[PDB]
Amino acid sequence: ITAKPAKTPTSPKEQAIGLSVTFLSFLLPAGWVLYHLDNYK
Amino acid sequence: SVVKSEDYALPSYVDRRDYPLPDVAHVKNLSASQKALKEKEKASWSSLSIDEKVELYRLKFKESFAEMNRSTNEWKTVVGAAMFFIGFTALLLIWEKHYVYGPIPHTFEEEWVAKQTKRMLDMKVAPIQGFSAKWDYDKNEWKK
Amino acid sequence: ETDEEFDARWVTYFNKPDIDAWELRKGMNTLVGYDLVPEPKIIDAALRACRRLNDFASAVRILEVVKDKAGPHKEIYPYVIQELRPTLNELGISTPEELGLDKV
Amino acid sequence: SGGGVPTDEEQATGLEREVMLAARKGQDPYNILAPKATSGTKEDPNLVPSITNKRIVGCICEEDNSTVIWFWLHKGEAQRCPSCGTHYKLVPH
Amino acid sequence: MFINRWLFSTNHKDIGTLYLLFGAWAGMVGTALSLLIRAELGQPGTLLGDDQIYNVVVTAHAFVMIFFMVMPIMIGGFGNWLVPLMIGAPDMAFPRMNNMSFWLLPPSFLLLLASSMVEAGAGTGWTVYPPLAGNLAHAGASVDLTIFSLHLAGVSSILGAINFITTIINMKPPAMSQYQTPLFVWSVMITAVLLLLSLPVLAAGITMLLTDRNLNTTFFDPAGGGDPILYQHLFWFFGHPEVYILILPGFGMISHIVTYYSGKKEPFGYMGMVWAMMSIGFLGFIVWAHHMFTVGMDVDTRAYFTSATMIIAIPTGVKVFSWLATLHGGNIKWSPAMMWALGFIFLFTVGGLTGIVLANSSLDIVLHDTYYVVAHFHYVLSMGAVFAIMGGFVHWFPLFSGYTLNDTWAKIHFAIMFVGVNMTFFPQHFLGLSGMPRRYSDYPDAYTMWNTISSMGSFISLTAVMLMVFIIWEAFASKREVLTVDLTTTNLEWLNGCPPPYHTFEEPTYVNLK
Amino acid sequence: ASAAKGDHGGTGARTWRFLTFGLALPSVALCTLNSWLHSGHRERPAFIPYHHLRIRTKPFSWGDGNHTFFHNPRVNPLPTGYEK
Amino acid sequence: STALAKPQMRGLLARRLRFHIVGAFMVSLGFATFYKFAVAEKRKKAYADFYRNYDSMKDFEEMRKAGIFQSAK
Amino acid sequence: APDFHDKYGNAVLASGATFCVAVWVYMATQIGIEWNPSPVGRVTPKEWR
Amino acid sequence: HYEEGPGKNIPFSVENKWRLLAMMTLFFGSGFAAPFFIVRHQLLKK
Amino acid sequence: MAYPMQLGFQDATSPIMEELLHFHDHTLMIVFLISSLVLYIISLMLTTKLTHTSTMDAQEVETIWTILPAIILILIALPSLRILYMMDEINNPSLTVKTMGHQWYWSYEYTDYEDLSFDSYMIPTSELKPGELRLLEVDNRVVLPMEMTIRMLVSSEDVLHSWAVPSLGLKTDAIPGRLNQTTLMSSRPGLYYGQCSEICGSNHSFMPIVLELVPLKYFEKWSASML
Ligand SMILES: CCCCCCCCCCCCCCCCCC(=O)OCC(COC(=O)CCCCCCCCCCCCCCCCC)OC(=O)CCCCCCCCCCCCCCCCC
Ligand code: HEA
Ligand code: HEA
Ligand SMILES: CCCCC/C=C\C/C=C/C/C=C/C/C=C\CCCC(=O)O[C@H](COC(=O)CCCCCCCCCCCCCCCCC)COP(=O)(O)OCCN
Ligand SMILES: CCCCC/C=C/C/C=C/CCCCCCCC(=O)O[C@H](COC(=O)CCCCCCCCCCCCCCC)COP(=O)(O)OCC[N+](C)(C)C
Ligand SMILES: CCCCCC/C=C\CCCCCCCCCC(=O)O[C@H](COC(=O)CCCCCCCCCCCCCCC)COP(=O)(O)OC[C@@H](O)CO
Ligand SMILES: CCCCCCCCCCO[C@@H]1O[C@H](CO)[C@@H](O[C@H]2O[C@H](CO)[C@@H](O)[C@H](O)[C@H]2O)[C@H](O)[C@H]1O
Ligand SMILES: C[C@H](CCC(=O)O)[C@H]1CC[C@H]2[C@@H]3[C@H](O)C[C@@H]4C[C@H](O)CC[C@]4(C)[C@H]3C[C@H](O)[C@]12C
Ligand SMILES: [C-]#N
Ligand code: CUA
Ligand SMILES: [Cu+2]
Ligand SMILES: [Mg+2]
Ligand code: NA
Ligand SMILES: [Zn+2]
Repeated sequence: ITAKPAKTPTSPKEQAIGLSVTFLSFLLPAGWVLYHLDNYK
Repeated sequence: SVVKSEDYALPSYVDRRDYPLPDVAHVKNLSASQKALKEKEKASWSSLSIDEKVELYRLKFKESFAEMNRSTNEWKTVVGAAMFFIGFTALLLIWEKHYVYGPIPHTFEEEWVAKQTKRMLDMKVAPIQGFSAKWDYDKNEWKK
Repeated sequence: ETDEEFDARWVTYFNKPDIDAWELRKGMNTLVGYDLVPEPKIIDAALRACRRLNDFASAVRILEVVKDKAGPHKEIYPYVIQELRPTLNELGISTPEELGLDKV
Repeated sequence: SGGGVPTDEEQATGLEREVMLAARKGQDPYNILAPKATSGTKEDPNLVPSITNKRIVGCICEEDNSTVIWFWLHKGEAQRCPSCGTHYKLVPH
Repeated sequence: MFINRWLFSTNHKDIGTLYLLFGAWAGMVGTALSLLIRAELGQPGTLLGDDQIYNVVVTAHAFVMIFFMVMPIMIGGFGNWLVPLMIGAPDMAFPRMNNMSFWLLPPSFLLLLASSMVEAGAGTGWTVYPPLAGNLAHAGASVDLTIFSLHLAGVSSILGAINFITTIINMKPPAMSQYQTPLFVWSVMITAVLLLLSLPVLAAGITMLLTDRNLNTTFFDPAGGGDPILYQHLFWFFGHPEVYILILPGFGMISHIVTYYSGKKEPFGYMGMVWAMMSIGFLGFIVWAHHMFTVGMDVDTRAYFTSATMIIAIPTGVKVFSWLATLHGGNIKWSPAMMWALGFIFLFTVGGLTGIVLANSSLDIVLHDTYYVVAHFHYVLSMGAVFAIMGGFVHWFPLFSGYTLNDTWAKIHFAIMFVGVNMTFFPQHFLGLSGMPRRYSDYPDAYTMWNTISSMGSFISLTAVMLMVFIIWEAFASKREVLTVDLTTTNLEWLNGCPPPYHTFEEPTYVNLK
Repeated sequence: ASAAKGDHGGTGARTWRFLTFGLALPSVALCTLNSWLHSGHRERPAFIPYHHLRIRTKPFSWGDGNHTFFHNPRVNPLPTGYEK
Repeated sequence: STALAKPQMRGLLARRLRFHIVGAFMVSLGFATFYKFAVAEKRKKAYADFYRNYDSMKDFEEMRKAGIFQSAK
Repeated sequence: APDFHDKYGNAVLASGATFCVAVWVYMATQIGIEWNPSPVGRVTPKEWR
Repeated sequence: HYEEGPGKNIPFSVENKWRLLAMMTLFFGSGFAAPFFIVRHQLLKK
Repeated sequence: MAYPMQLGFQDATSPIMEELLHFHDHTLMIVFLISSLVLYIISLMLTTKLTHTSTMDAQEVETIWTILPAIILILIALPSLRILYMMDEINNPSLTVKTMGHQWYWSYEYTDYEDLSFDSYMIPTSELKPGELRLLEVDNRVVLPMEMTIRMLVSSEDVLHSWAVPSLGLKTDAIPGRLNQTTLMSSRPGLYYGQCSEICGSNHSFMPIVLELVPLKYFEKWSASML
């Protein structure tokens, strides 16, 4: 396929931010629940 | 040169080794000297210079076969990054082991395992191939 | 159909004196789908069609597609160029190598 | 028997009525029938009606091919199927 | 305008987009459930300390992944976006009913959430067998909310099947016969026929379960002359067609992807591919009892169901060999979608072969209700479906959105997922052969090594799913707009541009008869 | 109904040929296998001169009057038992 | 100084397929003789060797003397 | 002109591989995971009764 | 009519990539977090 | 029982399980033939720059690749069905034993002569005696005579369970209102373990089966002592 260059380029720094935020969004809430499992039990 | 979104229903240019002669020329508009070059192409091609021949090629096509078929270093980025993220996964597993999992059962203590192993040998667990078959009952040791 | 019968239909196709640009492209883009590198006699007819159509660039591209169709059989393209040298000289077709177009 | 039931001639409306009246005149403005091919040479191209300046053609190049070849046909000089070369010409508007 | 467009839609592309968003969200739920399963099993002992909760997690994992991730993505998402485009139709036959098929799914999923929040959940298995699922062993509302969730998902899919069959039979160009429609369209038609016939039988069975639980019927209760095994026959009479419903659209997409990235105008052996999907569809109704070889079944019935189950590998093999024959001679483009399709072929072949092992009822006695079955279906079905979905999502994302993915990131994502799923599920063969039961929250100590590896694998695929979300974000964040797409002459869905306009084929294609 | 096909569109000759070679003749091939596996001679049962079997109210109009038309000596006893 | 000889130009893909499908076949044969020998045959011998002079009462008495049984001291 | 892979591919490959091996070896050996391997050739059986 | 074209045929905005990251975070993160909170809920009833 | 890092089946305790091992090896020899063939062929398709993209005629090769799989399936089916009908053959049991599943334990009835019955529960981990197996031992084992054909009858008094002993190749669902029959014959004395194999609720993982196989005379005195 061919395509235009990005209209709004996402630099390496911006990708590191988006990746870090994405991973934290999955990891922090589950991590909080699992860390506190024995509290629930 | 410039391909526009609104041109999606028109014949288009592509560099593919299995479609050597695309439906349009790479460059459709010609300057004065490019027009003169296309007129000169109507005469013997032995009279074109090397640079003129290259220019005619680059008006018709964007990349040569050698350019469109070039290998790249992308594999290094792909394999390296995949290993980074697999490595990151082990950080998650270390976190889980430290903060989520408690002790495993007492049956994994070394002395328990040693007694359990003797009892499995005394009941001849898997005596044909699997387990007790690997113990030498006469020498009282693992078969070498 | 025999090999020679195949080659001869293709030679006849490209030798049509008033072959047009669309027919030149249709012929080459169809030919390269088959499991073979076209015989020099077919390539000769195609290159002369390019001449009748005043299209130097397509002649060079046709030589590139010959080298590509041979895959890892590096002996095929030099043989075909050898067999085509009289036509190349006659028509003033430079090879991709002579034009630098084999460099990446 | 008796009467009292309207007919389509009396009461069909909208697009249904358009299709019905066109069929009576043997016309097919809403594309219900498959067009029959001409010989498809440059002298006798298949004529492709359109309400705009381009329409997608699908070419079943040989009878019973399962692969259909699709391309935009534009107003202007006849174009050829990229697989079989049969000619088509847009007849707009 | 927003409500009219997105809550009152009558447009096949927007509805398809709603289904893809719904299915991607459900896939997060189903992945989190699968990580709780593997966390409980990742070391010996108890993690949750509540095996009723473990059983609820397993049950909801399967319902989410089957009814809210795979079916909505394959049939609601790819089917709605692609089928009308691939036949040049202006929309689906029933564009308004199509929107109700979508909107029944958030309430169905809400009922499944409700089942898990009230009482102690439905810890039944996705099979929901009585008497465990009856009103003495699962007293209270949880199982009834699960039944109602299934009823709504069934109505959604039965109406959707009606819509797809009608659209595919009635709305092709007049010159286009059924043997000129693309294989993906075939695969959706056949899936829809299986849905139409099988989901009403499930609906009957789960309604009998509902009345045994609430109206004092005894269909499945021996005290009234009922029989628990009758429920299993009605469930599996649906459930075998269901596994083929889950994979058939995937076979369709794989045929298109392998043809496209081989640089071919057509798949090898088109009529053989149609024959094979039709044969799988038909034989898919006569094998169900292979899910019941340990219930106390007579030997001649076991022999019949073993033999009929083996006959299905034949048409499935034509399809695997025909995908290999499509690659043959191709100008192979090593795009990320091609990697997903080649992964699919490998993983589906592994899983189908262990299904052949299971078909032998004598071996199935020892393998039934063990992790060998879990390994068979996570290869052939779960990961076959996920790899076809990811291949199709990567391949058609630029059509649906108008933007391109970063292909290097997409290849990294594929590599991580391929390692993760194989580390997760391959060791489960050994667990099954050595006798570990499925549906267990803990295991005898001998089984520790392979459960530990399998659970570590599950975290690798978690990293891959997180990276997939980032990759989708990066594409919408960077806005690289598509220009040219190759092979549009044999891939009609691309010919209207990227994304296509809201209305397409307002003037139909011209196709003559000759 | 409890089928699993699809096509419809038109049922023409091409479709019925497809059914003939893709479903009907394979089914005949499979039942020909099933049958040419359960072929073989089982052990014939003890003769018992049951009065409701081997009925003879009038001699048959062929042979010796006492053999049925497709009499098979291996499996069809006479009123007096199997033949030697 | 010398012309190049004419090489084979037609059917190169089909020729490659034909050659290697054969190699693929002869590898599956070379494997099955191995897997039968290293696994299947090994197992037949292990069971037959084990049972050839097996004495179930002697096995029982060993187990009983080791203390394993509820029903036999 | 050299792209991202020409500029950084060698470093990404080398650092990713080194990091992956190091962290998995650490996780497998240094944090108390019980892999429960076979006792054959490993465990000296001890009287139990 | 409705807006057509890239970025316009979707029920969420992609006009600002950081607002989009927040929306995608909440969307996929809520689905992934839900089972962990349901488990927590069930454990806290005992 | 299984042992750490086991890859395949438990060693056979009965002749039927030995038959199954040999048949599984056969099926696996074929599985490995087909898998490696596919892998080799796909790799071949993916490793050349030579191309052939024009239409390919299919009918010849589709004969090969339907007929070969059909032959293979017959080569699996024939031994499969022989074992199935062999497992079905009458064997004339010397003893009938019933087992009833319950949430979450098994009971056993030996009522050919006297009214002998008892319950069998998992030993909790905290109470295992040293060297006993976590999640597998029971308080009251199913003592049975070795080298004898035994009819087991399996049912349940509540939900479904399933009575399994992998090393004897046994798994029979336990269904209330139904009395399922299976036969068992151990070639050897010893202790043979299984686990409940149909999900039956919260303690499905924790209701195991332990057979203790001993000479007839010891089984007889054990039976009398259990009255
Ligand atoms: C066509 C090209 C794309 C093709 C690719 C496909 C895309 C897929 C990959 C590309 C993926 C990109 C993802 C983009 C994120 C979409 C975010 C969104 O806000 O989606 C759009 C929203 C509207 O939001 C917006 O318009 C934001 C922009 C402007 C609005 C202004 C206010 C912002 C409000 C806050 C947003 C909250 C976000 C959610 C927060 C969620 C919190 C809960 O509406 C809708 O139509 C909803 C669509 C269907 C949702 C189905 C899931 C429902 C699951 C729940 C079932 C119930 C029981 C579960 C319970 C069961 C448990 C057992
Ligand atoms: C995508 C979903 C999917 C698909 C396609 C399949 C396909 C098959 N399945 Fe599977 N199956 C499941 C999902 C699926 N299954 C699920 C979810 C369960 C368990 C449900 C539960 O209990 O929760 C299950 C359970 C299941 C069982 C019951 C086991 C048990 O409960 O004890 C059996 C038994 O026969 C079985 C067999 C098969 C067979 C023979 C196929 C065949 O269709 C496979 C055919 C494919 C091939 C064979 C490979 C390709 C072929 C070649 C390369 C050709 C040559 C091959 C030969 C000559 C053999 N499956
Ligand atoms: C499609 C079906 C499907 C899928 C995808 C999965 C995915 C996974 N399953 Fe699944 N599983 C079942 C269906 C499925 N499962 C069923 C039917 C059962 C039986 C239930 C019962 O016994 O009653 C079961 C049971 C089961 C068990 C056995 C539980 C037990 O016996 O106690 C285990 C154990 O490890 C397991 C693990 C996993 C893991 C780790 C994953 C995954 O984490 C693997 C990696 C996959 C992903 C990460 C998928 C991501 C995809 C998306 C996020 C969609 C994205 C969408 C777009 C881009 C549009 N599953
Ligand atoms: C290959 C499949 C079969 C194809 C047909 C083969 C011949 C059958 C002919 C059919 C005629 C049908 C009439 C039925 C009469 C009985 C024949 C029944 C079929 C048959 O052929 O039966 C045979 C007996 O034939 C016998 O008596 C001798 C029968 C010959 C004499 C028949 C005389 C009676 C005919 C009277 C017809 C009256 C019709 C009136 C129609 C009026 C309608 C308005 C059976 O053989 P068997 O050795 O006893 O057992 C087999 C043991 N190994
Ligand atoms: C469990 C295991 C079960 C069993 C699996 C068994 C697999 C069996 C596989 C068979 C392998 C052998 C098939 C060999 C086919 C090779 C095709 C060929 O031999 O040749 C190609 C034939 O094309 C034509 O007609 C039509 C095109 C070719 C027609 C055949 C297409 C090739 C099919 C290859 C399939 C490969 C993948 C197999 C996957 C298993 C043609 O090339 P040419 O340029 O010379 O033509 C030019 C001809 N002129 C010049 C004379 C006109
Ligand atoms: C435990 C209790 C669970 C209860 C769950 C209840 C769930 C659903 C609530 C249902 C609300 C129904 C509202 C009316 C729906 C009418 C659908 C309809 O009539 O749809 C029609 C198409 O389906 C057709 O014909 C043929 C199809 C008509 C179907 C009508 C609706 C049936 C709904 C239930 C059936 C389930 C199947 C039961 C057997 C398993 C029309 O299609 P449209 O796209 O609209 O328009 C197209 C225009 O061209 C018309 O001018
Ligand atoms: C299967 C899916 C899950 C996969 C793995 C998740 C990986 C973990 C991500 C980190 O999660 C965080 O971990 C912290 C600990 O590292 C927790 O802080 C907890 O512990 C801290 C340190 O003891 C205290 O500072 C905090 O207040 C206390 O909440 C915190 O709550 C939780 O969000
Ligand atoms: C006749 C039908 C359609 C042919 C057409 O009109 O194009 C074709 C398509 C697929 C074919 C079948 C498949 O190729 C699979 C089988 C191949 C065997 O060689 C013959 C039986 C076999 C079952 C084929 C019979 C028949 O030739 C089929 C059914
Ligand atoms: C599979 N069934
Ligand atoms: Cu009892 Cu599981
Ligand atoms: Cu099934
Ligand atoms: Mg079961
Ligand atoms: Na656990
Ligand atoms: Zn055509």
